[PDB]
Order: sequence, then structure tokens, then C-alpha cells
Amino acid sequence: EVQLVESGGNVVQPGGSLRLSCTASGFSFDDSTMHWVRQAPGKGLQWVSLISWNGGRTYYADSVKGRFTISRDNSKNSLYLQMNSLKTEDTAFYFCAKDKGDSDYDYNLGYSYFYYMDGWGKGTTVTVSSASTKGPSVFPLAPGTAALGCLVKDYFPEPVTVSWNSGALTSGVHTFPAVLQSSGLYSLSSVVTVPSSSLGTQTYICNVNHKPSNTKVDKRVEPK
Amino acid sequence: YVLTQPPSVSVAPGKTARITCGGNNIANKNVHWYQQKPGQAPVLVIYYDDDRPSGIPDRFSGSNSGNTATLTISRVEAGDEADYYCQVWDSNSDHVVFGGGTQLTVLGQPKAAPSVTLFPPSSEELQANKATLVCLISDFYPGAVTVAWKADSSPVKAGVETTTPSKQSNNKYAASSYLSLTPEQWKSHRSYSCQVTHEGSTVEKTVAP
Repeated sequence: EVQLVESGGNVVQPGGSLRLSCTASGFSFDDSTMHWVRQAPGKGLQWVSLISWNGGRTYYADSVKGRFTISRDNSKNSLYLQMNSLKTEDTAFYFCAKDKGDSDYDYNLGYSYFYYMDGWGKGTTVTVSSASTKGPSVFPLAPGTAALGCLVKDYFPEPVTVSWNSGALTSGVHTFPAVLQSSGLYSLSSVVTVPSSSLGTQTYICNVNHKPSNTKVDKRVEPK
Repeated sequence: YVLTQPPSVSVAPGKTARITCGGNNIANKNVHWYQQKPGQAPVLVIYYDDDRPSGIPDRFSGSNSGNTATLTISRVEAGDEADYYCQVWDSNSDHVVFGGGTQLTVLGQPKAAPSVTLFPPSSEELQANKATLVCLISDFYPGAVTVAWKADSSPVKAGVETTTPSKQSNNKYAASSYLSLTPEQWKSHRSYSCQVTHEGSTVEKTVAP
């Protein structure tokens, strides 16, 4: 019934700019204030800014002030966010929120509004780095059980996938999260525990696929 | 304005769970709680302190007093695992303010111990004039570890990275930890050691040139 489909975000360089959009539908867009909230990878939620049902009132989070600008076009069911002089810090996920607008109105006592978001979207991803897309180097991690795998290191940007014997071997396989280097390059691993008695009779091939570079590395892992 | 929440809490299926969110005279503020499961989009569970949306089970309740407002979940189920954020609106700086968040860990598995495996610099990587020690901790529960590298007794922090626990296929947990050296540094020292700490215990493996 209610929906919120964010869009627009991509990979930007420190200093560049970007403008995010938000499509609403399933409710009177005009009767609601809207919110922009971000969330760093695996970090807490952070409030960026908001905008009243018309525009009478719009505030910016202390950090994003002087760099960001919010806007809306009620005639198109859309919310907008312009981001200038970008920083690596600003890299995160981004959600547009919906608020009922609730408030208590007094003409001689003062206007006091209440803000709570009762409708979230899934969001769009923003990455701000000065690195250039690059394929990954794949080194072999060789060994009543034993573990072996691949070391997919130095690549950009996300993501990269992995498999074994062309998806044939699945049992015991665990592809890890990607850590972030001090160079701005990603890295990870793919371990596969197997019976250390069936070695020398079965082959183990690490099939890597970095798609933002069209690379496909195949390493066979054997004992040392 | 500051909202301080606890990192994590743990409960058993049945027992109830508390979650603290406190700030000076917070009673003046209308608190709201959000449930964000891994991946999906956040969800309002409780607003205006007590008020609760339909669709949210009676097992949710709100409180607010002095310097601490609390969120209570009863008859805790499995599908209740998630992160919970308290939020309020400030008036003297027109700020919406969030809290650190809290992980809800519903124990439905017999806690187990880590399995550390330490890989040394591969034959190729060294020919590339590079060196990377890879620590691999697997099959543990719950997902909460503490890694530390050392070179010949003396501690080592410069140039380390570590992933965050992630649920395997058998529902157990696993992590990663990389240490980057130059071949010169890899030769000078006599041994490097990966040290994992899991709820008191300290399982450790070591590799040398």
C-alpha cells in the first residue's frame, strides 16, 4: 500500500556532487513532511534533514550544513537532496522517511511540532572514494579436517562473488565480508573445510568474479 | 542532546528483555523506538512513549522517566532478533537525535567455542613483494570475539583489519583478521601470533618463517 523507492546514488570522488530522488505513492504526499536519514556500513542511523508539507520549515543536521540542500515537488510526489563538496565521510546508505506531521497548535502560547517517522524506504547506496575501479589479486590459501581457500585482495569497488568447482562444491563453503584497506581497496576470503583424507584425489578451484571490471580469476588450491 | 544506549543485550526465548535509553529530563521529550532487522528497512514499534501501532504485538511497551526511558519485550521469540534505536526531537537545536542502538540476541543454540586457523604469506604474494597473515575464526557462538596480533611477545596494532561476525550456513558464527607486513618485516621477527578472545577463553595459533 505505502511505498518509497529511493534512487540516484553512485560512486563519487571527494569534492564532486550528486542529487538523490525519492518516489512516493500510496498516500497523500502533500499532507506529510519528509526526512532524509543515512546509515554508515554497519553503523547507527543518522538524521540529515527534513522538510515540511510545503516548505515552510526545513532544517539541516549540523554536519551536513553548508554542503547539502533539501527540496521537494509535491506535484510529482518527489523529494530531493543535493550534495556538494562531498566527503568520504558522507559515504553510507540513504533513506527517505515519512512523518504524519502531528503537532499542537496555539496562537498565543506557541507552535510546537512533533517528529517521528512512520514509513521507511529500502534506500540507495552512496560511495565516496578517490580510487579507480580495479581487478583483484587472488593468492592461494593452502593447508580430522583441514581448511583451504582464496585471498581476494585489493579491488574496487564492491562487490565480488566467489564459488568452487563452478558452484558444484557448496557444503562447507563460507564466503566472508569484505574489509576496507587503508588504501581504499577492498579484500576478503573464501574458506572451505573438507576431509583431510580425501586430498590428493579431489581438486579445489576458486572461481572469482569481479564484475565492475569484467575480471574472472581461477585458482586451483593444492597442499604445500 | 545525547542519547546513550547499550551495545547489546541477551535473553532466552520466554524471558522478557529491557532496553535503556536515557538523557537529562528526557520525560520532557516524546521518545520513539525503531526495529531494524539485518538488511530490511527500519520499523516503528513504539511512539509517543506509550502509544503503539496496530500490527505490533502486545509484547511491546514503553516507559519514560527521570533520566532513562525503557523499551520492554516479553515472551521473546526468535524473529525478534534485531537492532533497536530510540529517537526524539530536540527544540533548542531543531535536531532529530538517535541513539547508538542495541542488538537483541535471542539464545536458541548451545554456545560453542572458536576454531582459529592461521595462514602465512603465500609463496606467490611474497614474489610480489607483499606479505599478508590471515587469521580465520569459525564455528563459535555467540558472535562476539576479540582478536589481537603480536610479534615475538610484544603487542602489534599498526596495520591490522578485522571483519565482523557473520552467521554461517549451520547458523554458527565466523570472522576474519588480516595483518599486513613487508617481506623485510616478515623476515626480521621470528614468529607472529593470532590471539582470539571469546568470553574469557583465549584460543591461539602461531606461525613462523
